[PDB]
Order: sequence, then C-alpha cells, then structure tokens
Amino acid sequence: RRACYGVLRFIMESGAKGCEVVVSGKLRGQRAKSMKFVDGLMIHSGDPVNYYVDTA
Amino acid sequence: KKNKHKRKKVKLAVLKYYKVDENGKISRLRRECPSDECGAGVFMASHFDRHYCGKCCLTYCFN
RNA sequence: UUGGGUUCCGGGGGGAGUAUGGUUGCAAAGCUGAAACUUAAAGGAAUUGACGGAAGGGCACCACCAGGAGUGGAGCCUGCGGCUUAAUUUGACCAACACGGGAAACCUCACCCGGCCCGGACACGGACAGGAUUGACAGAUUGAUAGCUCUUUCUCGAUUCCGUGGGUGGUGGUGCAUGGCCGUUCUUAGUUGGUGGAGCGAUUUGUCUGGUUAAUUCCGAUAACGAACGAGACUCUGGCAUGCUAACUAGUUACGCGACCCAGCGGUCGGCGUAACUUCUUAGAGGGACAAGUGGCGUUCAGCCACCCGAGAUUGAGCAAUAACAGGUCUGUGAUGCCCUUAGAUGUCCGGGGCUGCACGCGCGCUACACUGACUGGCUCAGCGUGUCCUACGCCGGCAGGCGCGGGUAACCCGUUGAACCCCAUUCGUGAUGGGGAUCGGGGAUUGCAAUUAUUCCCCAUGAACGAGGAAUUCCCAGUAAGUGCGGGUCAUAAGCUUGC
RNA sequence: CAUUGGAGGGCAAGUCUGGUGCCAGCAGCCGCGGUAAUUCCAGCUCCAAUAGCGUAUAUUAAAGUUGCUGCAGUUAAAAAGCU
Ligand SMILES: [Mg+2]
Ligand SMILES: [Mg+2]
Ligand SMILES: [Mg+2]
Ligand SMILES: [Mg+2]
Ligand SMILES: [Mg+2]
Ligand SMILES: [Mg+2]
Ligand SMILES: [Mg+2]
Ligand SMILES: [Mg+2]
Ligand SMILES: [Zn+2]
Repeated sequence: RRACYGVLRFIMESGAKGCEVVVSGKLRGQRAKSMKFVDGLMIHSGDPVNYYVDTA
Repeated sequence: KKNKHKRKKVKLAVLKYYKVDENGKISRLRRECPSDECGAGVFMASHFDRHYCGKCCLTYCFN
C-alpha cells in the first residue's frame, strides 16, 4: 500500500495524464485479492489505446 | 523380484606382463598391435583361443 | 432541564396460555395459571441488492412472428459417457462434448509391459598412481550388434567412484495456494469520485417528470455543480474518382512485321517488335455524405418519415468500462508457492503395446434418399493465399505413379491459377433403378526406420440401410440463407475438421 | 532456581517453528480444527498479577435488565371489548 502509492505519485508528478497500478495476487491471507490504484484520465477503447498508453 | 547387481570390477594388482632374465632382457610377451594408433604401447589379449586389442577392438581367431 | 392525578399491564425466545387446582357454563368453553426442559437469538424500523406465476417503459432472429435451410430418422466420420482392457493417459459437463489448435503407425506420450542410462552440481569424509576409475571383441545371455549382466581377459589414469550433507529434474499433485492469458455475466448501456445538499446511520442526490436515440444519445427540467470512463469518436476494410503521383516484375491503344481467312490503311491471333498512354492492374496522396437540400411531423427543440441529387442517405469488423466468477488453463512456459518423488526414479532413453478397444446412449458434421436427377461428352468463367518446398515441359504407364530436363527465395516461375456448380448435347425412365456407395475380396503405386489393428492413393469385383425422417430443437433477413468448388493451418504421408476466398 | 494463568477478538501479549488433519482437542461468548491451524498438542518467545494464582457455586455492583430517585406499554414483550 505504501510502495504503490509512491509509484502512483511519481508518475503523475513526472508529467503524465493518468496512470493505473494494479497489484493482484496473495496480498493478505491465502486468498487472491486484487488491488487497483487509479488517478487521472485513462482510456480503454479504440485505436488511441495503441499509442497513448504503455503497459508493462 | 530381485534386482540386478552391477558389474563389480575385479580389482587386480600390478601388470607384470614383463619377463626379465640374465640381468637385462627384452621380451614382448603378449602380442603386438598392427594398428598405428596403439602401436608400441597397448598389447593384445590372451584368451583361450584369441588375442584381442583393448583399444582398437581388434581380435585374431587363432584356431 | 427526569415528579399534574390515577387504573391496568410488560421483562430474551420457546415449552405455553399447555399441565394441575379452583371457579363459571347445558355444552362449546371462559377466567385464574405454573414448572421441568430447551435455546444465542427471536424480533422492530430503515438501506442496498437479488428475485416476483407484481405493474409500468424499452429492446434482441444467441427471443418470437412470416419464412428458408436444416438437425433429430439412415450409413459413415469424429468427440464424450459407459463397458471392456495389462493400459484403453488425461482436462472440460448457455459458458464441457470437429474442444485442448488433440488429423496419436513410432516420436509426440502422460498410460501399460520390459530393458539401459545419470544428464546425483557443489561441500566434507573415505579411497587412490604399488592406482581412483572408464570403455570393450568373442562366447553365454538378451526383443536387441544393452560388456545389461556372466565367462574371459585387454583397455583408459584422476575427469571418476563409496559414504553422509546438499542439490537437480518432473506433461507429478494442487487452478479451492497463485501469476499471466482467456472466457462469461454482458452486446447490452452501464459505472465512479470531488465539493455541496438530505439523513443518527447503512446510504442517497448528482445518475431525472417528460420528449428523443442503437446508446446515461441528446434536448429539457432541476440541491445540485463540475467532471471522469464506457457509448460515440477512432482504426482497418467495403463501395466511387476517364482528376493527381506512377509504372519492361502492370497493362492498354497505336504501329511495324507474321500466320490464316475471304477482297479491305478488312476479320481473328495470350503470334512477334517498338510508339504514345494510364482507361483497365497496382497503391499512394487528397476528394466525397453532413441527415446537408426540399417537403412533412415534432414543445418547432432534440429528432423522425419521405423525396431529390448522388458510387453510397444504417458495409463489415477490430478495440471495448466498473464490479465480479472459487469459470478454464500448474498438460504453453527457464510464470510459480506448498506438497510428492529423486537411481530398482514419477528424471531420462530404447523396444513393444495403448490412446482406434464394442451389448449401448448422446453432441458437432459428411454423403444421400434421385428426373429441378445421374451418366458420357462438349463448351466456358474466379478470388484470397502459399512455395527451397511450389511446379512447367518431354518421355514411360490404363491408373495411382515414374524417369528426365528446366523455372521460381517469387506482380518475374507454377499462373492468364483453363475450379466446381452452372451452361449445351447424349443415354436412362419412376423400378432400392444406371438413385445411394456402406461393407468386403483381390491386385497395383507412393510416403516413411517401420503401413499389421487395413496411413493414404489407384484399379476390378462386392452393392447394405436409406423412398424426406417421431417428440423435439438450431441458425438466419441481402450479395444474406443455401448450393458450389478453391487456399491456409495441422502436414514425411494428409481433411469428412477449422480458418479464409 | 517463583510460581499460576494466558498470547484470534472481547482483553495485556506472536500471522515463530514442529506435529495432528472436522480427528484428538480447545473454547465462559463469537468461534477454531476436514494437509501452509495467528485458537489444538509441543518447543521457543511474550504478557498479566505475583508468594500467591486458577476453578466451581451463592451473592453485590455492572442493571435506568424491577426503575422511590429512574424503565417501558402505536409497530420491538405489552392499554382490560366498553361503561
Ligand atoms: Mg421518566
Ligand atoms: Mg420471557
Ligand atoms: Mg483473549
Ligand atoms: Mg445485580
Ligand atoms: Mg446504577
Ligand atoms: Mg427495559
Ligand atoms: Mg406486540
Ligand atoms: Mg381498546
Ligand atoms: Zn588395436
């Protein structure tokens, strides 16, 4: 929760329009729980997904 | 069902393939190797009927 | 910030307004009224979902209507259950079942029957140059030309071996420990914060009475305001440009020869060569359509209907939200936790078998039941796309095929891809027929290490059900359904499949 | 030679290690355990109060859950049918 927030802050401070950090897996316990950190704009559909967002 | 034992080796002593007499004698007891690969070193074997080269896999059926 | 007077009455739920006793009543019953035992909740109000054989709106050929083609009946192909087996490896039950790109001869491959191998790093200790150890012909042995073992003796020479320690491998287990990727709810229009307001709060408003739209699409209303995603835009593609850029790896026309026909600055020529050119071919750049125009309808808004003009007045896809699901995949992974095994191995190789086994049930398909046809000729038309394997031509063979020569790493060669149905002419004649081609005998080629449980291919014979398919049910509205053939994937051999044309 | 109880939450104190696998067991209450148990059985640690500390039962406060101070009685338990 602390590491993802600092990466989230470091992207928006660096001059980005919007970013998503998604961390899925065994976080607390043995059940798989996803965790998604969003701020700003984020497109999902269409051709501009091909060159406005980069994924890793 | 009993397993198969492996090839237990025979564990012999020194070679002793050399005769020596009258204070300095040359005698090649086991046979020669006509191959130029193992010549002057490797002997041949001595079975009950044949001689055999342990390297070049060559035997002579002396009948 | 708890006191006007006064009556009755409740104390978790059940047992239970039951049992007993008294009393009232003709009776039915009323009144009064326990306990043992049992139990961690029962309950009230409100909120959000879910569901309703509740009502309003609206929508979809994975829904119906009007229909079409069917499937379900038949034979076969192939997948799943079951049975059987030494083993018939296994995953999956709308959203599993021609699925795992899963068309398995061996390999694949896990399963079975057997036989080798170490590919057990490294660390320590034991051994050991008087030698650690390694490989072997010939016999015995073995499915085996595995020195695997045994007889037998020769060979390498520190690489190894023995012992604990510790690693490594695994298409082993676990998808209910997970990653990733898919699929689905969910092809519909839906979802969310900020600040403000309303509530003790969960929450709500925003995100709506109404109109409109494919759409939470807009107009408009309004304790909301301003935004965000999805929709839309966008991308590819379809359809038009006698305008542009451009062409010996694209053509056309003109012309020059050349064949042939019957005389012309005639007719045909995918005969040959070069002059202008881009119409046709290719593929770039721009253009074009916006509900723009007209008329209606509509709050005159949003929009809708019709018509003109036009190639076109909704072409088809791809991408695709929040929240999820114990959806699938550990058998895609040197993605992976934990567990199991780890040398007589669940590692790995080799050989053989199995994955095809057949009282039976189901799913996706194929070929048919014929005359709107089959047969035998004749004639004449594609488009994607692939190729170091694709193939031209010449000989040989009746056929599958063979043998020679060439071309193409490809707008260059195959290839002007001379495709089917169709079209025209024949024979048949309503008879399970010359419809149908299952089953099966015999021969012939090819691929491959190997064709048996027929790999395919070809020939000759054999000639089964089937005369339109019960109850059921699938898919579909325009170049669509259906008929019809051709590529690609898989592929040494190769399509009844799938994906494209 | 300092015990007695504990360590999921109430409630001070561990997501330690080993065993067990809805078994044995714990647990006042909610609960835990069906193969990675923060709860069982043990070791390690830690906490609490300490020459004392658990446990059973009566009882008082907590209890404005008996209400004089001070409770409720529309729908949660409940105002008699009416005078
Ligand atoms: Mg009072
Ligand atoms: Mg009570
Ligand atoms: Mg406690
Ligand atoms: Mg008391
Ligand atoms: Mg008090
Ligand atoms: Mg009370
Ligand atoms: Mg009541
Ligand atoms: Mg009353
Ligand atoms: Zn020799």
